[PDB]
Amino acid sequence: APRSVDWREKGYVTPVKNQGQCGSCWAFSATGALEGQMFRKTGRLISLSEQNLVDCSGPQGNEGCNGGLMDYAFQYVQDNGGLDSEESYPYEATEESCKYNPKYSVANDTGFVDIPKQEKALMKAVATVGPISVAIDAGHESFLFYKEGIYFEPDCSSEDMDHGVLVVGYGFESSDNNKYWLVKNSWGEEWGMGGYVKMAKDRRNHCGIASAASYPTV
Ligand SMILES: *[C@H](N)c1nc(N2CCOCC2)nc(N(Cc2ccc(Cl)cc2)C2CCCCC2)n1
Repeated sequence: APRSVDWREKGYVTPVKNQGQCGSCWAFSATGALEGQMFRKTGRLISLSEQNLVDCSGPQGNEGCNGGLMDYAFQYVQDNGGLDSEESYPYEATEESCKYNPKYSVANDTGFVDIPKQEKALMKAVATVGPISVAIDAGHESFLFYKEGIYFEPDCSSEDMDHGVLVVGYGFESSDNNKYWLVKNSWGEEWGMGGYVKMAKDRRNHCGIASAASYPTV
């Protein structure tokens, strides 16, 4: 359980992406985790198709630009036996008809692991496994206009999450509660710290970050 962790440094994270005006954070989150877990199994980092997820994973109970869960996406790739590359199946930001092509598949998974609902367990996973899909409470002006430092919103909810993101590490600064999660959001590089956000860690599961954490098995 190193005191600090950043999976970017290890070649597990792709660049920050833009979801645009569409309810598909859950897709970006899930390709984030799959990107890293594939990169652990194979050492090739390949960007994956959110459009594929948005378009094709209705049967798993996702709902395109109207929402879905990372767990349904991980299911979809198991159910479907593959997921296409970003290059082969580019992000359109609407919801179209399934064009999944099995010949351009680059990732597959054998299920997913739901993390216990605690920050200690999250931290283990982030340190042992790689980047983790999580859901957070992002329904606040403060998040929307975030810019730097350690995000703390007194109004944030431990259990009512409305946005999926990726945890790519954690660290601490240099008075009292100094610790944070390194979180990769999908709103383009403009937003906050290069598209990233240093969420408050170990302050009572702030924004519910530890509350629906998972990753795929590959
Ligand atoms: C992520 N972009 C997102 N968007 C939305 N909505 C935006 C469009 O208007 C409806 C809601 N909702 C979620 N969301 C809640 C949810 C909706 C539908 C389903 Cl099948 C599952 C969840 C997610 C909750 C789980 C963590 C990610 C956010 N997300």
